[PDB]
Amino acid sequence: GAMNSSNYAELFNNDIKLFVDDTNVYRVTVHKTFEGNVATKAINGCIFTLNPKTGHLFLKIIHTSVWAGQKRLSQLAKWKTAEEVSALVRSLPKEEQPKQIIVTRKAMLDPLEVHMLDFPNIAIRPTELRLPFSAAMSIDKLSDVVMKATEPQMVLFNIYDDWLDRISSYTAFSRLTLLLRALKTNEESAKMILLSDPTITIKSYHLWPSFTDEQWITIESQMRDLILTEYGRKYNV
Amino acid sequence: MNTVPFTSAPIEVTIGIDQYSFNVKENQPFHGIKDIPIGHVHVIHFQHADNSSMRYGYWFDCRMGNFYIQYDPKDGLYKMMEERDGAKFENIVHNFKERQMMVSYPKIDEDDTWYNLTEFVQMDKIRKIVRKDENQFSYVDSSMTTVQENELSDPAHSLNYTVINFKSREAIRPGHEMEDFLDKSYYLNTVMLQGIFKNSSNYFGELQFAFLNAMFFGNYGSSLQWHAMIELICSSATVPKHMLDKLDEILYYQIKTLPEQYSDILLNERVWNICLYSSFQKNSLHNTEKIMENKYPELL
Ligand SMILES: NCc1nccn1Cc1ccccc1
Repeated sequence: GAMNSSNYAELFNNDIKLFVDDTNVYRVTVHKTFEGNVATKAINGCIFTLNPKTGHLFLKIIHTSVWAGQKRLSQLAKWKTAEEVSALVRSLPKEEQPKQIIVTRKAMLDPLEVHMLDFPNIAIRPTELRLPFSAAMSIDKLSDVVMKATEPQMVLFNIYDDWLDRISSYTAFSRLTLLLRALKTNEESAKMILLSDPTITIKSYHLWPSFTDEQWITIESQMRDLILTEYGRKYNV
Repeated sequence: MNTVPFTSAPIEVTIGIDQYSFNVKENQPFHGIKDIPIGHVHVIHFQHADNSSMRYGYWFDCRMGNFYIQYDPKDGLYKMMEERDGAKFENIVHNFKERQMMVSYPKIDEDDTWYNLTEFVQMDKIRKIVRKDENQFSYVDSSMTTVQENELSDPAHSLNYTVINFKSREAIRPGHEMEDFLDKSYYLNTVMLQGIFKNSSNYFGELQFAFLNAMFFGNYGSSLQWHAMIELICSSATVPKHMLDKLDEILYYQIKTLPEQYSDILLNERVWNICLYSSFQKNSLHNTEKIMENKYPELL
């Protein structure tokens, strides 16, 4: 069924599953034509496909050429997403294919279901959680590789860096969703917290800074404050 | 004009013949139904006064034999049977007519309702949906399930309607996923019309039969099937012009004939609102849209 607060630990059991987020697949900058009308210009996007247990991100970059001469792009984007996720599954060895795919937006259910008809035993599930994966394009290295793509391209990242050496998947997912929730509510302040201290660096092969355990607690604290704060700056509480 | 005589009426029952019905009292001297128009299938059906549970009945065509009804006190229902002895039957019927113990199929001459509801329904196709080849007539009741319902339990008692499923490999060409899901013309015209039904007449006959079993017996799986066959046409961008015109006539008489007090259960909000107002054929069902609006503007 749908995934929610009640069945949250299922994400970290030993059944392979993937989250699929399509919020950054079709991206535009709406602008004004010389005639004073409004046009969109697309920019490169990405499918955000994440194994929450292992941290394996399959980042499929969506090059703007895929929209050329197409109609109803917001609708096409869902079907393109589903086509790419199905292609990814077919590319994996059987023992690596997921048992479940959890879509973060319900409008992806029928497109993914139809593309995966060849996979009757892969459950396609929605979720009641309001997950912050849209903010993946606030991670500088991910934004950078998407904008620079000149052709369709799959890029493979561990979104947990090396955290699983020291913490559980449950804990790593919680840290990830706190960081992304912070970037989503106030990107500027969030990035200030992460890069404030010039002594902490981001490894060439990582996405986030190399914090000690103690610094992670301080960071995590600072991120919660921001999220409450911005909840007060928006709601005046 | 043909006749379906009754041995007797030992239990109190409401008896229907097509869209007509009358109340027979316990052991009232009822001995059947005469003047039945030749050239159409017909359905005789029953709702016992005591247990309104189980509406049931028999589809038949008087050209294919002489049929009568006789109550069975063991199985507790009015059964249709075939009489193989022609002179026995005509004599039964003649004697029963002589004593005027039969009701007359009460057709208004101006009225084409039954023809219009059964235009494409043939007994040969009914007998394939309802399997029991030892009888020339077909039993249906409120509780019988469809093949597709049993997939999601007694096969001998199933309604073998054609399975329609919009998220199925039969419906969706590999590589045309979005195209075929949003425009079902492939599935309508190639898979179903050309492949399965062979022509639109056979498609319309199943659609009409499914409606009639939904209306007369409250058969839920039949209602599902009727709506699916409507949705598949309305959701195709490319439909033969003659089918679209005929569909409007078909649906018009079904909605016209539906009990006003049954539209809460037998009509699917989503299907009708999509079919009349959002689909490719939203503008090709003028008469059906017109009568749905003057008669069931609530559902919409
Ligand atoms: N090959 C880049 C990489 N970086 C860390 C792990 N990996 C492998 C991997 C496999 C599938 C998805 C994501 C990551």
